[PDB]
Amino acid sequence: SMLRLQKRLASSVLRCGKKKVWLDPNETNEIANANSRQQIRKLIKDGLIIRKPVTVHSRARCRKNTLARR
Amino acid sequence: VRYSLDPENPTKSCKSRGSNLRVHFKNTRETAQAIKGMHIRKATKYLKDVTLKKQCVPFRRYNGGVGRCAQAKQWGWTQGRWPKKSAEFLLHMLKNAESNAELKGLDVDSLVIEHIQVNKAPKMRRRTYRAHGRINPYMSSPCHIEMILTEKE
Amino acid sequence: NEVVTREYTINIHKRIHGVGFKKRAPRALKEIRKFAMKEMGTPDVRIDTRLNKAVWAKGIRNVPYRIRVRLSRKRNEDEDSPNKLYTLVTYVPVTTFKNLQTVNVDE
Amino acid sequence: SSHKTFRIKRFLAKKQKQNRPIPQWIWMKTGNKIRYNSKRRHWRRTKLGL
RNA sequence: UGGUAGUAGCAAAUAUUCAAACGAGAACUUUGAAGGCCGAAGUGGAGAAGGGUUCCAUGUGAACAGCAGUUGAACAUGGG
Ligand SMILES: [Mg+2]
Ligand SMILES: [Mg+2]
Ligand SMILES: [Mg+2]
Ligand SMILES: [Mg+2]
Ligand SMILES: [Mg+2]
Ligand SMILES: [Mg+2]
Ligand SMILES: [Mg+2]
Ligand SMILES: [Mg+2]
Ligand SMILES: [Mg+2]
Repeated sequence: SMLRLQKRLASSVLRCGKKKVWLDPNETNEIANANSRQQIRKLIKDGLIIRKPVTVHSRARCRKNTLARR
Repeated sequence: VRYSLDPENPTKSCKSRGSNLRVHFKNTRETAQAIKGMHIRKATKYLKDVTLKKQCVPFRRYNGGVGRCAQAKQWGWTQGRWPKKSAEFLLHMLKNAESNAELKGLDVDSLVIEHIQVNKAPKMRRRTYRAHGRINPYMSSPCHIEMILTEKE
Repeated sequence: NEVVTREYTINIHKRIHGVGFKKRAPRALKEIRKFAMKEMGTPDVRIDTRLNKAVWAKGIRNVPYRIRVRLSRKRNEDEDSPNKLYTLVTYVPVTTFKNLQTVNVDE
Repeated sequence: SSHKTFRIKRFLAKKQKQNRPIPQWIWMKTGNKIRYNSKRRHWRRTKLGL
């Protein structure tokens, strides 16, 4: 149904933006009836709310280039 | 209520009315004229073909501007379109008329449309914004639709 | 007889030759669906997400020229649409599209 | 403005309370011609002045 | 209230695709995946002036959001 409220609440609790918040696409009915920051923590512990890992930005190419610079 | 022309044989006739329908009058009138003399089942499949862009509605009176289509030749006309929501609205009206015939207790498979009429409803205004701080109306063109079906052999 | 599964290869390059850069990939999806509907008499065609990822692997303006697709006509589930059966398209990771006939797989 | 004065805030308070719709039981009166509240105010059409 | 006329147009800022869910109805809502943009003088996060309930939740889809909308800064209820 509607999950904007849950996504905003999950982002606020997780201290990260809604970009990295992963809501379970299977248990949408379970997620949709949370509507409270206290029980989304229960959902987080259950694992239905997971923060996606940070996008990789490796400096290995930069370090290899700087080795030739040195 | 009071219709335009009463059926000649009210015993075996069904009626349907729709007032203040948000659909273009010019499209509705010309898609009504095509199905004016059709059978009930033939009209319904014709409307479905119009919705699926398989059969076209020839634009005869409100003909200015609308381009040509290959399907118009079967109507003896050079211009046609496929107004889907106009077809859907009177398709619902045809279904409502069929329900009325079922309620009255008539043979559905023998219904031929005789009278169908489209009139202009009171326009409802909206606002559009033009250059130099000018305001012009954005009038809609709703229509009234009236239909009567009578059994035929 | 009707519940069948068969895999082909689609020449996306041939089927989208001449389309704009910002329209290649979306039209490639349309042509894949059109090809499935053309070769199997079923307007209901569903494209798997893995196939969607494979087509959009490079970009909107860059698509693989040939792609291997497993096309399966399956009996429809509940929520009865007018189409009594549906078609499913699955990507087939293949190293080389050479001397590959349109083989018919079996259960 | 978040630094509202007391008088302005009180004036806004009255306008907000005036902006509510007419109750549905009034138009059942005998000598009634009020089909709707014609003096409703919207924050995007009328700016209330001030 | 007509002809114009179902006409002009709905072309400033690269771009969407797939599957599912609610739903009677989905190019437009939500989720998940992919492909993108803003590229830290931002399409980010917070203020002053200004606006004054537009902030939050539920319900409706009568009217408006120049298509549509299951969406809204729309409407009705209660909070803050
Ligand atoms: Mg003319
Ligand atoms: Mg002309
Ligand atoms: Mg303008
Ligand atoms: Mg101006
Ligand atoms: Mg035009
Ligand atoms: Mg523009
Ligand atoms: Mg902010
Ligand atoms: Mg809001
Ligand atoms: Mg609209």
